[PDB]
Parts: sequence; C-alpha cells; structure tokens
Amino acid sequence: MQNLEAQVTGSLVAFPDVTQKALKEDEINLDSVLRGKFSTGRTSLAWLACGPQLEITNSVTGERISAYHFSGLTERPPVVVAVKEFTWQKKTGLLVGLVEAEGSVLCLYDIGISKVVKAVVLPGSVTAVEPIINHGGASASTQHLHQSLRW
Amino acid sequence: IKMPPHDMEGLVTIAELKQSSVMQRLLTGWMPSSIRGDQGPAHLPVSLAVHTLDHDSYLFALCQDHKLRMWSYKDQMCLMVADMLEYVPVSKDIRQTAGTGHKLRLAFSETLGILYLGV
Repeated sequence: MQNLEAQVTGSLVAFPDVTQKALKEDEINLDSVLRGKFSTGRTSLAWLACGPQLEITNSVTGERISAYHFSGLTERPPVVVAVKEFTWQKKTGLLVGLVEAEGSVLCLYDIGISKVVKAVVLPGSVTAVEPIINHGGASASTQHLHQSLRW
Repeated sequence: IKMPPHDMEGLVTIAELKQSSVMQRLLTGWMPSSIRGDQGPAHLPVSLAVHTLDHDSYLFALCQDHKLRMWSYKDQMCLMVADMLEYVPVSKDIRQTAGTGHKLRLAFSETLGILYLGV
C-alpha cells in the first residue's frame, strides 16, 4: 500500500496550434489567468478560457470542437469567469459568466453553431453559475421545484 | 465576355468590372495613375460565382485579400464589399499572407426567393 503510482498510457496529446496561439494572445494582458475544466456532462468536453477567449476541446482527443472571443461594451475586453455545460431542446451548449468593468453578462453559448444565443445583464460581478433545470412548463419533471419556478 | 444569342446574328462584347470610387470618377481628369492606387494583386478573385435575376446578372468574387465582392453586370457597379476575416479567429500573421486556397459556392432557392453563399 505504500506507493500507488499512476501509469501514463499515452504520449501528450497536444492541442491544435490555433488553440495554443489563441490562449497565448491574451497573456500579453498581465491580469489574464488561463483557466480550464472538464465538463461534468455526458458530452466528453473540456473548456479553456483566457481573458475574453473561450476554447472548447474534446476531453479524449484534445481536438478543438468550438471557440469564441467575447466582446465587451467597454474598451476593456470581458473576462470569462464561470462556465457550465447546459443541454436544452436537443442542443448542447455552455452557460458563460462574463465580468466587465461596469458589470457582468450571463451568456448562453450554443456549441453546435459556435455562437451566443441569449445574453442577460447581471446586477454585480458574477462568480459562479449553476443550471437547475433545462426546460419549463407544468410537467411531471418540474414538480420538485417551487410553483414560481415552474413558470 | 458576352456572346450573342445562338439564333441571332451579333458581335461578342467585353466589359471589365472595376471598383471605381465616385471620387476616382470625378477626379479622373486631374491626377496621374501612380497616386490612384492601382488595384494590387491582392484584389485578384480566387473563386467566382454568378446568379441571374429578372433582367440582371450578379457576380460574386472571393479575392486574395480575403474580401467577398458583389457586382451588377447591368449597372456595372460593385453593389457590396464584405471582409471575410471579420468571421475568422484572426492570427495577426493571416492579414499579411495571400489567401490562395479559398473557395466560393452559390445556391438559390426558387421557392423562397433566397440566395445562399458558401465560403
């Protein structure tokens, strides 16, 4: 029991040069911290974010699936702070929390078209986002929620 | 190049569609060609496509400068210019490199009256 060791099963699967360049372009802004996480959903995704840049890769092959550069209302680019997988209406996407100089925006990003489909201005700087339910209405599936949220 | 109808006697006619600014048209008489900015090799179409509507022919040109241009053949004018790098995740290096491998396709829906462009 004294040393269980992990065994590497393959070589380093490098990201495409385009993803590595896109993540490095914003290291020139001394305040941009590169972030990355695996997605907790069934879709085998990983995401990386550096300042306004978002990169979505396959969690097994490292291939670039999708990418986006977020625009801000101010001369300062938005920062991608929070990212969560969200599946709705047979689409797969991400809920993305952007922090700006004067506020924050919650974006719904559709991976299948690589675009924002909905955006909402938030009262204060976003720190985390979490999906509760991916559909609405008076279904059996929404009965566990408060009568308010079922609408 | 325009050939006459096959059943009519007529002469082949040639027209050259150029992006002339109205300022280049009004100043045509007062400044030599060296200041005029000749359309550099960068304006060269890499892919061409055409769509015919009513009594006019619309030409689409995807160029080495990464721009898509639309022309009326009847009015002999550039009706539209779009920059295709507005739609690419730009590396600063691409704006300096001629786009030689670019392709353009058109499809028209009669039922919708809508024209689509694949780039």
